[PDB]
Amino acid sequence: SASAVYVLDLKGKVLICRNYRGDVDMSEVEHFMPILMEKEEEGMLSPILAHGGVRFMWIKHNNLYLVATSKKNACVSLVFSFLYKVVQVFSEYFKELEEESIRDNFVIIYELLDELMDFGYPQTTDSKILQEYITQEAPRPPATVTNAVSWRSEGIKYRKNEVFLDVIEAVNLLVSANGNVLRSEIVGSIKMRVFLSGMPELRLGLNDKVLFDNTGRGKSKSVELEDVKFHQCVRLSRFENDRTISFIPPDGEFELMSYRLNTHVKPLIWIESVIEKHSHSRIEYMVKAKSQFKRRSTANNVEIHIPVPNDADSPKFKTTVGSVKWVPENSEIVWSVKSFPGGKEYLMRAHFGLPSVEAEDKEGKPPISVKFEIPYFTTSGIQVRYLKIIEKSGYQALPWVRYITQNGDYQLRTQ
Amino acid sequence: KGENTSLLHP
Amino acid sequence: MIHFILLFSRQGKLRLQKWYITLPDKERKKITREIVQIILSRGHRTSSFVDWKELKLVYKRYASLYFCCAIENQDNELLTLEIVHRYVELLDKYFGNVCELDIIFNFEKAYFILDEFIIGGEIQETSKKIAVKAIEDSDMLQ
Amino acid sequence: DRKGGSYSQAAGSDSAQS
Amino acid sequence: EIFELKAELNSDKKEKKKEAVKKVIASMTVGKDVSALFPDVVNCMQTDNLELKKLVYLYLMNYAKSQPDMAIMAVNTFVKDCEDPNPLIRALAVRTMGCIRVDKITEYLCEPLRKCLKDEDPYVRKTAAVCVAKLHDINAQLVEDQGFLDTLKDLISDSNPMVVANAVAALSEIAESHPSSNLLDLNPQSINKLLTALNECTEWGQIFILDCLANYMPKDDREAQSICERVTPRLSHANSAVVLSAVKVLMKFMEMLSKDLDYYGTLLKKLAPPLVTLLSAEPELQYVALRNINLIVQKRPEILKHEMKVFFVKYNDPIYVKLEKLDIMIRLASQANIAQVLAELREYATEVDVDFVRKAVRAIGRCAIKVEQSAERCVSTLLDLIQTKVNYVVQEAIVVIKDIFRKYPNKYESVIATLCENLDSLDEPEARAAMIWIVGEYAERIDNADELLESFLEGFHDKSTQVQLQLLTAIVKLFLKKPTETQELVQQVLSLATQDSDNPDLRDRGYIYWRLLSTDPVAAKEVVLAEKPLISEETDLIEPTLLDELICYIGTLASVYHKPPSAFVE
Amino acid sequence: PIRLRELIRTIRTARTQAEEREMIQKECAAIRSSFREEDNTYRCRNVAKLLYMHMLGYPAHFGQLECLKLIASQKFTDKRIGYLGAMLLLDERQDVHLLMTNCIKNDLNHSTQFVQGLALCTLGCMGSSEMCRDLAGEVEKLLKTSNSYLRKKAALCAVHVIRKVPELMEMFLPATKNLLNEKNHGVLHTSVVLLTEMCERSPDMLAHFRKLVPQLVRILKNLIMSGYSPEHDVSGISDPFLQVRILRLLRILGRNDDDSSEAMNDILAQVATNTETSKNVGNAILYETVLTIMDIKSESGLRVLAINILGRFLLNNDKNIRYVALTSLLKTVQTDHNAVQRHRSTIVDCLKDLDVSIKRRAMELSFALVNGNNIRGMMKELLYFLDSCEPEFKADCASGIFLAAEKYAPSKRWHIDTIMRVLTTAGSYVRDDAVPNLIQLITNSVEMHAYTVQRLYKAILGDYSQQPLVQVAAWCIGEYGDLLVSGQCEEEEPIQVTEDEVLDILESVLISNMSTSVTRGYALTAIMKLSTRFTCTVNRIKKVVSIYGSSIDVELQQRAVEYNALFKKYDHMRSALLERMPVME
Repeated sequence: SASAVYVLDLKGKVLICRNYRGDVDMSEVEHFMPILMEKEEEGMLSPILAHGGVRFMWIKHNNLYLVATSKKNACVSLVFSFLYKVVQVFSEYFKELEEESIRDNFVIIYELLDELMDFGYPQTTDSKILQEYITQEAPRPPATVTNAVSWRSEGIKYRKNEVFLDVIEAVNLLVSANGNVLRSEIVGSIKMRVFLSGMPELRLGLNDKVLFDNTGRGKSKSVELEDVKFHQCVRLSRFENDRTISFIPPDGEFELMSYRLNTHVKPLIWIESVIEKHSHSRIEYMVKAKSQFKRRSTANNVEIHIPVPNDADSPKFKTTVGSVKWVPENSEIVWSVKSFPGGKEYLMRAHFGLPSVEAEDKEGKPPISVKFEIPYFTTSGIQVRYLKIIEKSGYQALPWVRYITQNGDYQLRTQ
Repeated sequence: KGENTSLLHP
Repeated sequence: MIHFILLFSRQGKLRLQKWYITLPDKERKKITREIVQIILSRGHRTSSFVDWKELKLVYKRYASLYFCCAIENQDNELLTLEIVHRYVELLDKYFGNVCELDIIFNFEKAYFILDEFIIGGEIQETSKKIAVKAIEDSDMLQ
Repeated sequence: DRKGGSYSQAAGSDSAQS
Repeated sequence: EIFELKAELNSDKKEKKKEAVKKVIASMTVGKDVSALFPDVVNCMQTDNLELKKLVYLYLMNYAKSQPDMAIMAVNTFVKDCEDPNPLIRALAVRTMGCIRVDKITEYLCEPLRKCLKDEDPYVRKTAAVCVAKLHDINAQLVEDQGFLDTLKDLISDSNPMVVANAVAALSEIAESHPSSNLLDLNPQSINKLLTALNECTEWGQIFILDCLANYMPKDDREAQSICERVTPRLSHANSAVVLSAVKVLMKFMEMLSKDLDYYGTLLKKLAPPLVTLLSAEPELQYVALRNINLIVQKRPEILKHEMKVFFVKYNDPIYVKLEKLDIMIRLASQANIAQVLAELREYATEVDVDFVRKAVRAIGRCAIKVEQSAERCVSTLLDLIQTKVNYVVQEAIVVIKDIFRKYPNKYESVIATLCENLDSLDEPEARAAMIWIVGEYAERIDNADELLESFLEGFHDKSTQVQLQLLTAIVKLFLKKPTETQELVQQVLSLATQDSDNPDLRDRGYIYWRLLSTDPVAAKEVVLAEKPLISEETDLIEPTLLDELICYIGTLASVYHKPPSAFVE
Repeated sequence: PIRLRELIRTIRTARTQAEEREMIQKECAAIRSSFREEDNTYRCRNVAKLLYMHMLGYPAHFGQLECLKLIASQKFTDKRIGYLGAMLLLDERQDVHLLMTNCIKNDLNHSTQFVQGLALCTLGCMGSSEMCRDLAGEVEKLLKTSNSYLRKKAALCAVHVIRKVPELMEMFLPATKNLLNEKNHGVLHTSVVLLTEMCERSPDMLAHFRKLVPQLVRILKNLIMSGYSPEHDVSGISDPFLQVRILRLLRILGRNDDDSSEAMNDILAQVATNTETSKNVGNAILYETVLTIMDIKSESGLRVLAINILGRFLLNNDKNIRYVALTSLLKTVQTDHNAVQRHRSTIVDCLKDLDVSIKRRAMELSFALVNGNNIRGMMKELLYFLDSCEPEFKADCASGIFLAAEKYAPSKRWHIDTIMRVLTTAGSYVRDDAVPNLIQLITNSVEMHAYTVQRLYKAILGDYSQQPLVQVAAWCIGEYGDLLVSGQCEEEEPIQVTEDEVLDILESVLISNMSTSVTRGYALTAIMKLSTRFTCTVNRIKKVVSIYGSSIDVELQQRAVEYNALFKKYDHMRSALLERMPVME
């Protein structure tokens, strides 16, 4: 129940404002900046502000804060969802999200803001559907918005029918300083770029553990996805009935399903790091990286970030494989490895100086995070079984998909 | 700008 | 004696700082932030005098960048303003059409001029030409 | 070629489950 | 400038009129008061190009309350535009008519609203439904006179699922401000019809469709079972708000469900994965998810009982999320994951955030107090933190030890010796008073209690009222227990707190202590040094009446703040 | 070695705070790498970059040894950079300036007049309690030299050493003797400042420094006569700083003697009328002269002239002039108090001014001008100002009103009524420290208790969120329950107090969430004392005390346990220790 959706800037100036109900004065935005400054300086800053009887709930963008004022007991989750949809629409329409496009795309920005939400209740949020009625370079609105299918425009024709899938894995490991992993969860991400003719009804089929158990084949390798979040095109009733994933793919790239299940296996990359930091004399980084993944998979662009001292200077890196560089901007040693074959072992021996004068305040111990990304390797073992592409006209589709394994929240707690 | 102006303008 | 002198811009950025009282770095930063907030949250008819922490905080900015001082409650108030005006005039004469741009880049020259003019919070040279000549002679030494 | 694993063709349905 | 703009806008060339409109729009966005030129832009309003009509409508909406008198020259234009064949033009006109906050303009807009209420175009129907709600909010009496309630009710039972969702949202908004008289509630048939269009509604329409069921109260288990079965598929929605709305609807419907049947168990099992998925959302929604979990944790704590690993605060987590993580861990803390909670708290005590460190110390103390099986582990962790030589950590450990001693002091004599010499020079009032109270109540395992209190008696007359009272109580307790080594100390304390002490409460306490000492020192042992009863811990659970009301208000402002909806709105 | 201008441009090119911090860290990494190699060629650029980063808000702890190394260097630019670093990032609490004493001593005897001057300026700016002890001998040597450019630096260093070490002033007495004849204005100003500092430090040198009063008067007269000069003449005022210093010395000298005041009386009279106050310098000189006249035993004519000057300046529309006039009036409150009453209307009008400093000065003048006859009249004005005062001035106004009532209260009943009104209207502005003072004042007065008790009961039932007012009401109830309700042992006629409303109010305050643990203790003490003070409601507070003995607060729990033990085991001895506390000033 947002009262006025406005876009701020880094200097407190409102780049664009669009009131939806008018129950909140437009002058309340001026007090948002002092309130945010006071909250930040006292540690009480939150995404949802409160200027007396009006709450300023907004998120932080790349360069401006999309603060949406409200007065009644409006849904905070609804406001956040509307802000996220607006950000996604802006990203789809404008390749950059900064002040350069706010002051240059006002003619289309105002129209998009007016069409997106009326009276604080959003009605249209599909970028592809919205691009057929509001353009910066007007006909009647498309029937897709009025029709039930609001995520697949009818009449789309292509020379070929090729759909590219992307099974992107997110290996997140929360390893404590004691050497044990606390939070080790893998979140799947099935992002497909559907490019077909017409409005095909894709029938996604995978080797799900529940599906295998229901069919009676609960004995082979099946992915045990604890949480499965289907897209808007995916029919919730069909999935709830008999695990049938049937939905109409959209035109372009979109996220169909987002699996998320816990992982009880050993980490793909094991980092054994030591800190022989002398008392204001020197420091040693005996960091060893052990690859527990399969030898047939190579972790391309492996970047194990080792947090070095903030005031360390004149550092020396004695590694074996991969270039090691220290970035003073990040205050850490980036153990960058181009190709990391499975089962390999890279040993590094850091050595950096330290000023004689001790630091005035503590700096903390940021966790060490690795940036391993091994393509063609599915840690969860989930494999796509079938993709039922059915069209009324009748055509031979050529679906495609690739499996990519990377590191998500794979941080290692320091000592 | 407002910074290139003289402090006293003498 | 002047407890501290802080030359802050209208946006809140400080282009000069010279405190004659040994204070902690965090405490000094907090005091500077409070002074900037008080000066930035004051009108143009506030008399250019603020009694903050029992200190006659005199603010008199002749341009976008403002000026601040911390004089104890034992001397006249117009003396601080006269000293600030004299220092501004001396800096303008030494530099030549002094603006905000020259202050940031020439902060070392401004600090040297302040040191040669006021030491320990008290005045060191009452005249405006003797100090300029001394500064020029020191600069010409190499 | 493509970084992150070469794209592989997908089936149409579970042919072994009828 | 202004004259040139007016001349350009009052010309017969469309190329100059469009440029003038764009300049006026940019000036308003740049922060220029262009309301003085509202009458000039009124003439250049009825234009064939749709690009300039939208700008004119936006300027009129933004310049309607400022110049209500000059807005009377737009009713005819709105009426003419409300019948255009293009659905977009009609929708824009309907939106602009409801967006104008003019008392003399909404009266004449009832006819266009009634005409567009039964529009065949779904976009026109949605625009009319939005305009009806806007007019009702602006003027409830005008909306009631126009009889838009009957038209709005029939919208839900018609085609166009997006339009149906919009009409339902408008009806809910109208009833929200209504006094509950003539409610728009429907029987089970209406609920079934809404559920049938729930699977066909858009992402935004799902919230509108699920919010209607938040007000209806099921009366039978079969109806509740069907509602739970139909809302179960909503837990697999990509939209974060849709999942939260479905969870809130399921929680509301569970109040009428029977725990004997298997439906309650299935609902509980199918809700934990949804909470786990919501916990991995954006940082902005992380606080909302944490607040929802806390609100539902106090009602159904058996759903997220085994969800403890996901509650660990991440290194890059925000302060608002890191603080909520500690509260979630404390609420879900138990003997099963006591070691994990202690390990997480120990790691959280090595950070640099003073507020974060204090929150971690408070969470550790709450976990130690709630679970007596980990009291020894909590005491060891507090001792290690105190030995860590951290001022804030030392104060937090002292406070935790003082709180634990009052609750579990039967076997707390093994930590008094360690706390006897633990850097007592700290001047924190919350730590010095706690240490003084611990010394006074635990003046048995420390052989130098009188010597330690000597340092705190140097400035007892100017330390603090609470600190002075605690010091006086400790001195009185020491005199009652050991009056041989504190015979002169008690007299000195009485002299300092009764003669040189001007505090009213402190002076009264000192006088009472002196009277008790001079009347019967033996009776002071049974009066002052008596066995106090069990201390009632402050329960963090909300009241059942507020929890039931907070259950229906899920995902709103009343849920994040954990306050009633009428205690925060104005 | 990046230049200072390049670093400044790079810093200015950063827009976001994160980007600026990243650039600062990138520059600091290169600076630290250069410093760790013992670089001596581009050390000045690195020092300048480190100083710029520190001024912008970045740590500069690692750049401490480099400044010390550059201080003991030979290059002029390197020495200047080291001195600037020591002055900026070096302080008494740094702990790294101990090694700088040797460098200062080595540079103190340097033949160059710039290195020695820079070292002296650095020592004066960052003087420590131990550096001056080992540098006092060298400071006195430079003070006896004939260098005009170094005489001012030596005087400033001596003044700084005396301020840091008050016991070192004995070594400066034989060095500053016969130094008032310096032709240079700067040397004379430094000597005057040093003499004023010595006089203000200890009074032993006042007699020795009072013999030079005729010399100071002659110097001031010569400066006034020489109204034209190329140097030191600003806005038509010749040596405004020198004139201010002379006026301050004259005010600080002879403040308790007749000969000193009479000697400078002619100079003060001449300067009080022969000075042009059109510019700010003239106004400052006039204010200094008025302050000196008010602070010294001058003639009646001088006081009249000062009063007229203050009255004329009070009507000036300038905010600075009004503030100066208010400060002068406040300073001359005790002295010439009868003549200060003529500006009562101006003081009242200054309270309504739109200047925070002007309003504060007017409020202070009104508070200091309250006498034993205008207290009743000024009470209404003070109450009106407190009612319509700023949020940060309501507490100060209430404190001033309370102090005025406690000092020169016309009567106990009037003072009690004013205190009650202030407590009821102050709300969350009355300081908690004034609660003990109010309690002591109430206890001292033993003639008006029934009316005060009734007023407290009336003002406590309506609201209870005021911590100071709530505590005052609880203390009043605990001290005068026997007078608040009279003959309330059993059921009687309907009166304001029924012997049950007080107990309910105390229980609500104890259980109310608007308690800071201080008012709850006062309420518990009042309830405990009401067991003997009140006998109608007996055996009822004992249950509450027993229930309140399990409170979360340790002190509150102990108090509740003690009260329950006293009620359950010392019922006959409960009244043996409930006597009224003694009343003292």
